[PDB]
Amino acid sequence: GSLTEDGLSYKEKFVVRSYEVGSNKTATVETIANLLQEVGCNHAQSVGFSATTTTMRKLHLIWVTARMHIEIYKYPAWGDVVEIETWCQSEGRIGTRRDWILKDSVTGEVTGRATSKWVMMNQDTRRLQKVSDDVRDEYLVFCPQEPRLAFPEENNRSLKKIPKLEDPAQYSMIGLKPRRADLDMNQHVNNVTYIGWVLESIPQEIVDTHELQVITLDYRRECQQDDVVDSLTTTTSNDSQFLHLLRLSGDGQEINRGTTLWRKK
Amino acid sequence: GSLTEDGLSYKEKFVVRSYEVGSNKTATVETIANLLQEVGCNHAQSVGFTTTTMRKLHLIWVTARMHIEIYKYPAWGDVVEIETWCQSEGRIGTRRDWILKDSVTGEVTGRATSKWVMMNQDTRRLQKVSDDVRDEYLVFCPQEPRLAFPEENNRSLKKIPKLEDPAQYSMIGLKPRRADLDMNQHVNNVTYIGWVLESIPQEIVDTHELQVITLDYRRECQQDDVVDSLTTTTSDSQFLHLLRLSGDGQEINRGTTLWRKK
Ligand SMILES: CCC(=O)N1CCC[C@@H](NS(C)(=O)=O)C1
Ligand SMILES: CCC(=O)N1CCC[C@@H](NS(C)(=O)=O)C1
Repeated sequence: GSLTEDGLSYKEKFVVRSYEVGSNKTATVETIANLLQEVGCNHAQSVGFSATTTTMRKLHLIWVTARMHIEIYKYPAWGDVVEIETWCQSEGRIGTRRDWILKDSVTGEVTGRATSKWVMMNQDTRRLQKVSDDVRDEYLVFCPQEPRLAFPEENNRSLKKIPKLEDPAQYSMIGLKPRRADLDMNQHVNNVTYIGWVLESIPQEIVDTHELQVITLDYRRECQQDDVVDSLTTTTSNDSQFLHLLRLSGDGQEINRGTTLWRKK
Repeated sequence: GSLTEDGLSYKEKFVVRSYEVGSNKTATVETIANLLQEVGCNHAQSVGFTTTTMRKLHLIWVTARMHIEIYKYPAWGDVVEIETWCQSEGRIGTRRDWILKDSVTGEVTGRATSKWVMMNQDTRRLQKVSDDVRDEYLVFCPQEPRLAFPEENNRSLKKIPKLEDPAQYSMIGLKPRRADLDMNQHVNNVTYIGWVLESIPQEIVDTHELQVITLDYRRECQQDDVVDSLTTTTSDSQFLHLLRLSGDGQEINRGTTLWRKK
């Protein structure tokens, strides 16, 4: 991979691997979400980040995900090359936004697209805070000045409010605990694992007869290595829509809430 | 990746990814085990293969044993070149070996070996392969032996005992998710390595590096099954492992790990 000519976005090509595909012999949405994380990490590395600045490291501040939104038109098959282009943009003092465009390396067509909202937070106290001016100036030079949105549409599904699932849930998957493969280099549960846990309560029949088109997922609380998650799903509907809820199997503390959209194969 | 000049082995280079490394910023043993599966898949695809003729008789190649020895784990961003090849183990089964190297220095940073047996996909009955099938794949194997672990009296061929109750350490209630399944909906052989290492104490992981792992495969775990992971120290640090069904206690896996101080 490498930064584009203007140095305001990053491109990388990925060959789809054998262990990365599902029952349809195409890449899973978790493989796609992993590739977005990977291309986003290399974009930060290419412009000197580790994605903390010198002021963020000084004040013990980190970037955390608040929302993830992914919309797939075609899942790359095993062996196919997929080119992902990523870039960042400031959302004022709310935080940053990172967008992605997935393309076919042979045809050049857009086969998917993603967007995510990141927030500023003290790494120790877990207290969210607004982006200060001194931090904002350190990264604004790596972002396009004119808006560049992957989801620009007047009424897009990436900005809608997600409601809280009411008990009893139509479907559920109970007793989900993360393993060392679910943790990252800093021992925190990878954001991709939550997508896998959300989709564990989707019935097998829906998976076997439908393809996942959209997934919007709001991140409320981080799950610890020693925590246990409960995954809840309810149908809210040609197409199939679902409401999702991840919560601690004990107290019932909410960690995630989301929505999925599926279409007939 | 591509087949070597003689077409009797396959080479492929992999760049280590951000989500593939552990706490020490080097690739995990499960990432390594995934890369071996990937390079082995592409070697079969490069010579047209899953296998041939045995498709009508309903026969599949299944793992009986996996043995991996790592000297250095590639860091995040480092390129690692893996060379794989197959060989006939008479009529007991087939064997696949791997050599992991540093793309910059060219030194061997790890090596693996595995024994594959052949069974009916439906009845799951282990059986030796016919001479008609033991000829269709020999043209893709070196005729003279080429072993990754040649040493007389080595770790890859030793008998693994069964762990006695009570186990020193355990991790219970381990269920596979859709990410743990492959294209055919079976739990991929790499997940068992992750489950085996779940009963290793966190202190051992934080203060040691995994040097060797020998794992014998006895029974496949279904999507709706629950696994119990058991571990006992048998001593560097050596361990005895046992995966079994949460209910009846049916053995699915048994193994041994060896760890060195960082
Ligand atoms: C290429 C890296 C970059 O421009 N940035 C911009 C500011 C946020 C960081 N990115 S993030 C955590 O994905 O929002 C670093
Ligand atoms: C390049 C492919 C190849 O040589 N073979 C030989 C027979 C066993 C198969 N390999 S396997 C399943 O990994 O044991 C396919």
